[PDB]
Amino acid sequence: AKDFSGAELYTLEEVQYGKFEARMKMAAASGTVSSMFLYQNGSEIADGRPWVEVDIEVLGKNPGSFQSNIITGKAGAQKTSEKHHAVSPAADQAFHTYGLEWTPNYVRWTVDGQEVRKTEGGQVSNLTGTQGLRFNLWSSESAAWVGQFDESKLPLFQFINWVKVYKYTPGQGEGGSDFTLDWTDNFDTFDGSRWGKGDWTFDGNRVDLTDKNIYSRDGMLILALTRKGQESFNGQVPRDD
Amino acid sequence: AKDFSGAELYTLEEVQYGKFEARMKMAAASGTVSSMFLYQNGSEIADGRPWVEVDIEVLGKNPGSFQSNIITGKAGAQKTSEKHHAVSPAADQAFHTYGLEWTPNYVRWTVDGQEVRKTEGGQVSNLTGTQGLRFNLWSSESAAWVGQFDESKLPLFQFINWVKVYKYTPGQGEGGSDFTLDWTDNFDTFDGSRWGKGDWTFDGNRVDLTDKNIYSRDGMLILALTRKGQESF
Ligand SMILES: OC[C@H]1O[C@@H](O[C@H]2[C@H](O)[C@@H](O)[C@H](O[C@@H]3[C@@H](O)[C@H](O)O[C@H](CO)[C@H]3O)O[C@@H]2CO)[C@H](O)[C@@H](O)[C@@H]1O
Ligand SMILES: OC[C@H]1O[C@@H](O[C@H]2[C@H](O)[C@@H](O)[C@H](O[C@@H]3[C@@H](O)[C@H](O)O[C@H](CO)[C@H]3O)O[C@@H]2CO)[C@H](O)[C@@H](O)[C@@H]1O
Ligand SMILES: [Ca+2]
Ligand SMILES: [Ca+2]
Repeated sequence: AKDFSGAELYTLEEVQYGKFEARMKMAAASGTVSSMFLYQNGSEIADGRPWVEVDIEVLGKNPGSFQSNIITGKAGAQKTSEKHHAVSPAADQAFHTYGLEWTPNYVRWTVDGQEVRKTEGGQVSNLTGTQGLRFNLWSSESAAWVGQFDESKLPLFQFINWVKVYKYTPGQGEGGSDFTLDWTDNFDTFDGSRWGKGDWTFDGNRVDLTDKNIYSRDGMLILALTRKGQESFNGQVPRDD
Repeated sequence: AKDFSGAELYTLEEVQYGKFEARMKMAAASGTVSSMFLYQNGSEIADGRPWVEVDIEVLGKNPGSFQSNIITGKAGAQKTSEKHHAVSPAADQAFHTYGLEWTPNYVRWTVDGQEVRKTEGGQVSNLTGTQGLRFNLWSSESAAWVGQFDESKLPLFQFINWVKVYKYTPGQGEGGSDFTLDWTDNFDTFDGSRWGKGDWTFDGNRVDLTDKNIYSRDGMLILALTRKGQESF
């Protein structure tokens, strides 16, 4: 119903705790949102249930950094902790390995193996239940947050070379770390037994998420942001050297 | 049911860190508490969770001063640091801009741009999680803290002209600070998608907080402390 088409990739199943990494190059342009996040499905329901989410979001107007966030509390009464972390090279000019770690005690954010943020206690204590690993591309109506939507830069693409999901195994990981490699997806194709393609929208989103904007090419999964009814990738997949 | 009615204004959302300012004129009478504070809702639950809160409280016994405080620890076993700072002219006699800065390193209180207190580390290292911005008007049953309640001075009103909330953006702040203005509310109207009205009470509070005592008139949010039944003006 809206004038633009975005996309959202998500694990069919959710999990309690773990380490999640994704090798990707973000899409950026004033007004857009390119992300990677853990999400407890149903959090948007306003029946009093809590909200559980952890984010990494590249705000289009500033590809030089990404926003970190944990969302607890509940629909209509959120509790947030937005922070900004520089990235070099910019999110849309190079591939970076973004990591997300979640345990009952902390949530950690890493870029190319380096920690950029670690929250202990507080909101982490309310990240109850399970969360699934998600990635979406869209545009926000809040111009103050992401900037005015620059429609002319479209179509835009977010490339994910691979994803690695780990289990929470405190102190038993390499070097006494807290995680163990569970499954890896090199995206040589789309795995419908593992991932799902979003086809919905939410308040504040200028676009409609569609399965038409998620596909693989040359070993990479691509999320596309295109004008409504202009969904295609005839371009070329960058190389992750 | 208490014999008096108070009021509390609070943001529906909570955040981690930031700057909070409020242009106000406080209520003051012996035994009353007129305030502005950061609060981690749920802190009052004695289930083991920690207590997180930063206060600014005008004790009715002395309107020419206000009490600062950081509450940590937990319900039934709090860690406090009550301190008192002079305010001129008295808080109930003029408008002052009260500021509250909360970062992971310190918490700073300001009156009209002037720093009246700054706490680094210590309790500040224990202000984990998020907090909402709140304001209330009530009366305490602790005589030594606020003084015997002087009913004859009712109704009392606390006026809030405007509120500004800033995000903690270290290094990329405005005006040479680590803060970026997020939102403002001149209170020309009451924004229910932003604020909530208290409708409870607690031990030591001789009043019941009610939506009946919160309203906006001529670009100003008003908090009233009146005897139960007479809530208006
Ligand atoms: O709206 C119906 C649809 O909702 C999906 O869940 C949405 C949810 O509604 C959104 O609020 C949420 O938005 C995230 C923000 O909370 C966060 O600040 O930023 C991230 C990154 O941009 C946002 O995605 O997104 C989820 C997922 O799209 C349900 O999954 C779906 O079943 C339901 O039909
Ligand atoms: O009692 C149920 C009700 O509690 C609200 O939280 C209260 C809490 O119970 C009070 O202890 C607290 O008191 C504050 C003092 O700790 C501080 O020294 O000074 C401030 C300002 O003078 C006091 O308000 O206040 C909070 C907020 O009213 C919960 O928010 C509510 O959900 C619950 O139903
Ligand atoms: Ca690949
Ligand atoms: Ca005003």
